[PDB]
Amino acid sequence: KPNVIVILADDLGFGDVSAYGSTTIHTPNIDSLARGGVCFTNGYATSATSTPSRYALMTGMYPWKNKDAKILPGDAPLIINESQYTLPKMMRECGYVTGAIGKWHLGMGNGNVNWNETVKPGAKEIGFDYSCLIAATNDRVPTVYVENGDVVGRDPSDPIEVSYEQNFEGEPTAISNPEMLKMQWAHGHNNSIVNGIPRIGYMKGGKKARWKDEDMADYFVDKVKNFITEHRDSSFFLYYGLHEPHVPRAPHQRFVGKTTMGPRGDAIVEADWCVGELLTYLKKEGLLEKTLIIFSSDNGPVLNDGYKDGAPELAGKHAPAGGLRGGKYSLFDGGTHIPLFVYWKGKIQPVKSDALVCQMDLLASLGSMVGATLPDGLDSRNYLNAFMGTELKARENLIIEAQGRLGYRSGDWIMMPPYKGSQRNLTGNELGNLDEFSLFDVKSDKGQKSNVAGRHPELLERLKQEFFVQTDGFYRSEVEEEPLK
Ligand SMILES: O=S(=O)(O)OC[C@H]1O[C@@H](O)[C@H](O)[C@@H](O)[C@H]1O
Ligand SMILES: [Ca+2]
Repeated sequence: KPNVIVILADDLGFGDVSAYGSTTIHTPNIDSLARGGVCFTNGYATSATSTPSRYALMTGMYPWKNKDAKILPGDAPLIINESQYTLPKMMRECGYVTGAIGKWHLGMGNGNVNWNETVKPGAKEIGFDYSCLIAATNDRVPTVYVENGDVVGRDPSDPIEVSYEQNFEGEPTAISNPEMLKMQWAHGHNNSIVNGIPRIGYMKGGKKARWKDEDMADYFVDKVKNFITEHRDSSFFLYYGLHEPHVPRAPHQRFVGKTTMGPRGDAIVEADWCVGELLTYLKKEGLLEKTLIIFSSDNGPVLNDGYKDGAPELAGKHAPAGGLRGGKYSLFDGGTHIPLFVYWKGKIQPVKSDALVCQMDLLASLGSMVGATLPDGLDSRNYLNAFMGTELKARENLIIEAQGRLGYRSGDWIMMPPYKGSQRNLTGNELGNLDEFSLFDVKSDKGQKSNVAGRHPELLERLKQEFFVQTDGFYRSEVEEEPLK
């Protein structure tokens, strides 16, 4: 029973840490988990977007088995059943105090959230004893903190209303009042304005509750330190959802100019500082040697994701997906293949593993560690030994997902079905919409340059058979292209 901390960054690409040898960014605090722990070269989220990757981590279920597991608005209902087995529920029944701090994006309420009372079901009802959260994303209304289902700084004399349907009569928008903007929108992100930054969706009221983006990193770090100190004498499971480098990239003043890459780079150094502050505080509390730390990212990277923040102009030679094709929103490997480090000081011996592992496996793997009785019916597989770096093999195969489109990794091979859709979305990311069943040897062709399906017809038919069996009932040959907000 060590403490367990799952740290998720938000769109942090395979090439957005220096752990794998990048010359174009420096993430020393994050790299210390990688070098001093298990550094996974073949670590995966299930999905190339937030809500589905986070759903798979929390439930141990493939998210494409839930029709609601896609990018959620801030007023979306909770997509996990109140009765369903979850990572925090398991840890709690095995003697842990549970906390979720930072990004949520799994939904809250039952479709008519009153932001002025306790919002249920939420984190509390899926097994987090403590929560202090962003409902959806830092670019989505409501721009407030939700602590155990209550909006921080709410006020009956300035009540909060949210709509993703239309503006509140009388309320300024990015379009009505462009003079109020300190950051320009590039596409979407042109509804309500908060702290000079235009957002997705419309918000009225709660002047007191409205967050300040530049102090968000510090506010969650302080909630994390409060949680650790409150529970230092107990076994705790903390889910720490960093907002960086998700748009808007408005990091604290002290991080501005730390990089050559504008707000995007500066937000990554902000996240690295949060990780450094966590490690420092664990050392201070004397907990480092009894705390298992898992660091990862919900999905692959993106430069321009809706704001004129200089990300494409100032990227220079920086390859955020570190040589992988695509990125956020892509069915190519850069969508799901993310940094993944597992660290336990004095227990795990430093290792670089090529084991095919997925965030979805943490529920069954941690379950094995703490002696859980798992229900039947989870996708989550027990690979505890691979996660501890004791064994260098885990999965033979993994399904990957990009906004409802599915593909297949099996050993050194990726099979992508063909899908009708755009080559790129407005971000410039390649979506992985190909015209034929394609096959990539990712041992030799890391960057998925070449569809070699033609010279491997036997292997292709087999990978198609296995993919159809695992996805039947969920796989859709035609998937609606969801517009960026
Ligand atoms: O990391 S995620 O939460 O999946 O990102 C969600 C994205 O949704 C898109 O509609 C917006 O254009 C992006 O700016 C971003 O907010
Ligand atoms: Ca994300």
